[PDB]
This record gives sequence, structure tokens and C-alpha cells, in this order.
Amino acid sequence: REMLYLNRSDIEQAGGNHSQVYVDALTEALTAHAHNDFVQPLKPYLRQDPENGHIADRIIAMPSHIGGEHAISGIKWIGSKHDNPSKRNMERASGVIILNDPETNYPIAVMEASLISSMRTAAVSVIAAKHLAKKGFKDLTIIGCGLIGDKQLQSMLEQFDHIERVFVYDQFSEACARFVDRWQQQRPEINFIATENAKEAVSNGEVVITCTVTDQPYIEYDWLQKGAFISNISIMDVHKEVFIKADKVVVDDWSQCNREKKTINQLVLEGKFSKEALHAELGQLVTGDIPGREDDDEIILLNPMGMAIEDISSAYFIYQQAQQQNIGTTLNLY
Amino acid sequence: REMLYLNRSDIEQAGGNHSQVYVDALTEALTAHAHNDFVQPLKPYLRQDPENGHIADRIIAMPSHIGGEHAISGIKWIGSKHDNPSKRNMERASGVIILNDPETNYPIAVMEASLISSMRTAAVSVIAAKHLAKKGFKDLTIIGCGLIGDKQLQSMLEQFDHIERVFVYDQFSEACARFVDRWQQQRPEINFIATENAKEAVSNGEVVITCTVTDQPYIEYDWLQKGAFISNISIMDVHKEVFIKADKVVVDDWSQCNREKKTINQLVLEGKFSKEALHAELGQLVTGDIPGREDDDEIILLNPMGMAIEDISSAYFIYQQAQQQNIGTTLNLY
Ligand SMILES: NC(=O)c1ccc[n+]([C@@H]2O[C@H](COP(=O)([O-])OP(=O)(O)OC[C@H]3O[C@@H](n4cnc5c(N)ncnc54)[C@H](O)[C@@H]3O)[C@@H](O)[C@H]2O)c1
Ligand SMILES: NC(=O)c1ccc[n+]([C@@H]2O[C@H](COP(=O)([O-])OP(=O)(O)OC[C@H]3O[C@@H](n4cnc5c(N)ncnc54)[C@H](O)[C@@H]3O)[C@@H](O)[C@H]2O)c1
Repeated sequence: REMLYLNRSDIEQAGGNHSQVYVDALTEALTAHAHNDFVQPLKPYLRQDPENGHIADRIIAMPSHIGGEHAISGIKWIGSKHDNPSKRNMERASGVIILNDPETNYPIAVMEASLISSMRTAAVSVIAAKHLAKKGFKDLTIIGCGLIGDKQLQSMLEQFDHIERVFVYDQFSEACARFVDRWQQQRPEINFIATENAKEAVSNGEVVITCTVTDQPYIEYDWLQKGAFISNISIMDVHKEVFIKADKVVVDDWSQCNREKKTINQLVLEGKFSKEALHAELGQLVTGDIPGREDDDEIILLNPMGMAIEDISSAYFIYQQAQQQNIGTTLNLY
Repeated sequence: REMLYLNRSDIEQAGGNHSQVYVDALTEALTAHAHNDFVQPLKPYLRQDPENGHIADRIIAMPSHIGGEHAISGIKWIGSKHDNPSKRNMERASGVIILNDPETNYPIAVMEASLISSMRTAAVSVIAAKHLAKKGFKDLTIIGCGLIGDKQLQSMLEQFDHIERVFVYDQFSEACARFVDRWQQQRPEINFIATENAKEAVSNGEVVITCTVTDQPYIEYDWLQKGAFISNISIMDVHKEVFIKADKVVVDDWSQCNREKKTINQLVLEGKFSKEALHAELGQLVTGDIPGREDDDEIILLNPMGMAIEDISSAYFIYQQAQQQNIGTTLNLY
């Protein structure tokens, strides 16, 4: 019969623009993940030119199902072109999330994807930090000032009112300058420092969030203060030594991280890491199966690959809220 | 910026309802497939209950890219519930196709999927038959009278005006009766015979098309007339002996058919089949790299798993035609 179409403005109007809906949504989805009440096939990458092509040039299909009270299925179909911002003044990433009624498997919603994606990704850092950051941490570091960085920063400030300073670095000086200028105005009672190198930024963060497009690590273990928590959202930034030297290593999904061509799998393929070495999956922290941070000296790394259930749960929550406020465009399927 | 939304009515209005657009679209896509100008990752199945669950209960993600003059990307996200028709009076399958501009990877269209899917699947039979059926064949067999069967029958009659009789069988007597009754009225100058068993139908077809939801073969080799071409659209219907005894075996995509849990892969895993034993991929027939039928005695089997480039090429063609006729709903992405 019908589907609800929700563009980015619709998603914002329905609450998608505040970290809290994503935090609520992921707390629930990560709970279902610890209880194994979900299905989540490996996400395939479509690259139009698989080797002759930049690694941020792909479109990823991300299907998942989450069981429970209000069981939902769906897919995030999210594209990327590295030079969308530099060459076309367009956001790098774009896409759609489709939601499906598990009774019929019929599609019931078509939604813009990149706001939800950046926002659920920021919620991952928020929930991880609730468990893995020093309580009361004052100093946050953001590396990379694109859309992901922006949303990470927004959500952390919304969710942690004890943050006092924010150290920012970007490889592109100008990007950094505009970003801190923007944010110093958004939040005047917080001190934003544009740093001159990555080391200065990292060294000064109690929470360090990576939001770049690198494929060569630059973060060294010895940059990290005792008691640091690093949320390695952009994956490639952290040197291998950090996975080895960190007191605790958390992932979102071990199976999804032990992929052939992955840093963790490589350390495992050598004799430098195992599943036994892994401290926890994130959902296990949420449920209290495994403890989070245990002292203020531990250096803790989160390596989160990204999980379809995060997109699907978030979108479902926003879909319901939109329907509640009569937001969106009703489409006929037939 | 914008996306074109095309529901089923829009797709019909834009030409999607005539086999010719699909035949043109697939001839081109199958050409690009023989020239390896495409990318097509393995299609993952999401099953909410992967073992405790019917095999027609799943949603499949089908991404692909086709290069060339007007290079296009996209995904078909197609769901299925076996008891949608029996229990809910709904079509078994449903879904959406998303199209993407390969320059930016941005989504540019959202389209209803099941009409296009059933229609491209019928075009596969049509193009295969052009190469693999006896020229002038008079007798067509359809097994299974659901939506796939209906579209196969429609497209064959549109494309081959020398068909004189159509033998129909369905496990559900009533389904068959209504189907032939409907079609005898649609096409009075053609003779439709409701058969009493599958053997009677198969035995009398020069072209035999399987359109069921079985997961146990019932078609024996000795039912098949010399000179028969069988388009095994519903895959599971044909006994293994037929892959072995057939003079020629064609597939759409060898890599996609030599999957671990597949009939062909099983024959290969035993010593009963190889890639050398395979006569052709379909695209190779289209381009004239490998010959089609060579005499009127050969018994020929097509085993086509289904390929995302078929959906994407078809949808792109219809998208262009819709835009040409100002058909559809314009959505904003943001
Ligand atoms: N689940 C997840 O883990 C998840 C989810 C979404 C996005 N991501 C990742 O987030 C990243 C950022 O995405 P985005 O949309 O904001 O990209 P973007 O193009 O908007 O911005 C990336 C920024 O990082 C800067 N940068 C690049 N390399 C750098 C380096 N070596 N040092 C410092 N700065 C550097 C760039 O100049 C740019 O400002 C991507 O890598 C993406 O894959 C991860
Ligand atoms: N690319 C491809 O190869 C491709 C593409 C699309 C669909 N399909 C397949 O087409 C098939 C039919 O789909 P549909 O949408 O029309 O399903 P449907 O439920 O609409 O109809 C299936 C019909 O077959 C009948 N049937 C079931 N088992 C039978 C048996 N053993 N003998 C005779 N009749 C039997 C049923 O009663 C029903 O009438 C599905 O198996 C689907 O997976 C294949």
C-alpha cells in the first residue's frame, strides 16, 4: 500500500537533528545485539573501479533485522565520493535507508540517510564514552572537521555538560579554522583550540575522536595521556601499536572487525591479537555483562566498524516520531 | 538535490508494463556483462529467522554498477514472504530499486521493484529463447501461475507470435484454472490447456518455463522432448540428472551459480560438472562469442540465478522514459 518518505528536513523536524533519539535508539539496539536478537549479513561494497579508485569511493549496502517488541528490518544504502566536497561542493556521503515490516517484508519507509548515519555514529562515541571515558572529563579532541566531526562534536557537547575545552585539528588548516570559528560562536562558554598538528590535539584530549579519511595511521601510542579514551570512528587513524599497547580494546562487532583486510584481523593473523585479547563488544558494556573503564589510568580504544542495526533502529525511532507528528510525504507503492 | 519517485502505476505509464523495454535494456546489460564492464558483488540474503523459516522468506540486497556510455549504479532491495498471497492476499515479493549517479554516488531515483523484477526475469527467458529455443516453436509450457508465471507468459506471447498452444500446470488446481481462464480471454487465438500433472505440461512444451516456489526437483530428464529449451527461472524445479544429461547448459553468471549451497556447485563439488562442462554464460550468446542452439534435437537448459545489472539497467531505461514524459513524483533529498 503506502510508504512514508522522509527527507533530511523531515528527519530534523521529527527530532533527528538531537543526539538523544540516537542514544535511546542505540542503547536499545546494542542491547538486542548483546542478546543476539538481530541478523546482520556482511555489508558488501560496490566500487565502480575497485582498485583504480579512492577508498572513500564506494556505495555500501547495509541490511539488518532487529527482533524484539517492535521488530524491524531494513537497509542503509550509503554512497561516498572522496572529492564531492573539494570538487563539487557536495557532502561526501549520501544515501537512503529503507525500512521493512517484518510480517510481510514490504517496504514501509524511504528516508534520507546521511544525517541519521552521522548522528548514530556520534551516538556510538557518546555511549562508548559513558562506559569508557573518565567520569567528568573536561578535554575533548576532534580530528577532521567534516560532517562526521561536526556531528561527533555536537552530540558530545549535548550529552556531556562537563566538557570545558575542545582541541581541533584538520590536515586542511582552513577547514579547521572555519570549524572552530563556527563552534566558538555556537558555544561561547566552551574553549575551542585550533591546533597546529595532530600530536598537539591528541596529546591534550581525555576523549579523542577520529573523523578523517586517512588510510595511513598517524596516532602514536605515546601521544595518549593515561586515562584517555579514543573513539576511532574513522578507523585507519590509529597505529597498530595502539591496539597492542592499550589496556582495553572494545569493538562494536568482533565478527565484523575480524574481516580479512582489517587491522584487527591482521594483528590476529600475526600472533599479536586474539578474540581473548578483545576486552568487549560495545553492547556487552551497555548491558553490564562486561565492565567498562575500571581506573583513571587505563588507555582505552574503541574500534567501531559501523553496524546496520544502528541505522535501522535510529531510522525506525524517527519514522515513528514523524508519523506521530504527521511529518513526511506519503507515497503509494503501486 | 532531487530524486524521482516512481510507483508501479508510474512505471506502467512509462512503458514498464511492455516486454520490449526490458529486452532492449537486458540486451545492452548482458553485452556489458560479456565485456566485463560491470561490477556486481554477491547478493546477501537477510532472513529474520535463517533456519527456522521458509526459503521464500527473505529480503535480498542486489547492488550493481554498469559501465559504458551511460554508466549507472544502483541496488534492488527485494523482499519475500511465502504466505503473503495465501494468508494476506498480498503479492509474495515487494521492494524498491534505488538508482545512483556514478559521478557523485548520490541517489537519483526511488522505484517500485516487483513489476520491473518480474518483467526483467521474463526478458531473460525471451532473450535466452531467441538463442536457445527451436526457431518457430509452437508449444510453450508454464509451471506455476503466480506473478512470475503471468509475466513470463505475457512476454513470450508479446515476443514470439508463432506460439500456438500454452500448457499450464500449478500444484494448486484452482490457481491454474483461473489463470488459463483469464488468459484464454486475453488471447483467444491461442490455445491454453490446464494440465492434470506437471509431467503432462512439461512433456508437451518446446519451451518450458518454471515459475514455482519448490525446493525439491520434480522435472525428470525423460519428460523432455528432443529440441526442448527449459528456462529454469524458479531454480529448484529441475532434477540434477537434467544438468548432466542436457546437451547444453547455460547460466547467467557462472561465479554467481557456483555458490557453496547451489545445485551446480554441488555437481561441481562432486565430479559431475565443471566450468568446462558449462556451455555459455547468457551474455556470451547475446554477443555471438559462443553459439546458441545448433540443431533441433539438442535439449538445452538455462539456469539463471538473477543478476542485479538486469534490474538496474531496466530501471534506468524506465527512469529515463519517465523523465521524458514528465512521469513520477519529484522528491527533495534534503
Ligand atoms: N561507523 C563508522 O565507523 C563510521 C560511520 C560514518 C562515517 N565514518 C567515517 O568518518 C570519516 C569522516 O567522514 P566525513 O563525511 O566527515 O568526511 P569529510 O570529507 O566530510 O571530512 C574529512 C575531514 O578530515 C580531514 N582529513 C583527512 N585526512 C586527514 C589527516 N590525515 N589528518 C587530519 N585530518 C584529515 C579532511 O580535510 C576533512 O576535513 C570517513 O572516514 C568515514 O568512513 C565512520
Ligand atoms: N532471476 C530469477 O531466477 C528469478 C527472479 C524472480 C523470481 N524468481 C522466482 O520465481 C518464483 C515464482 O515467484 P512468484 O512471485 O510468482 O511466486 P507466487 O507465490 O506468486 O507463485 C508460485 C506459484 O507456483 C505454485 N507452485 C508451488 N510449488 C509448486 C510445484 N511443486 N509444482 C507446481 N506448482 C507449484 C504455487 O501454487 C503458486 O501458484 C520464485 O521461486 C522466485 O524465487 C526467480
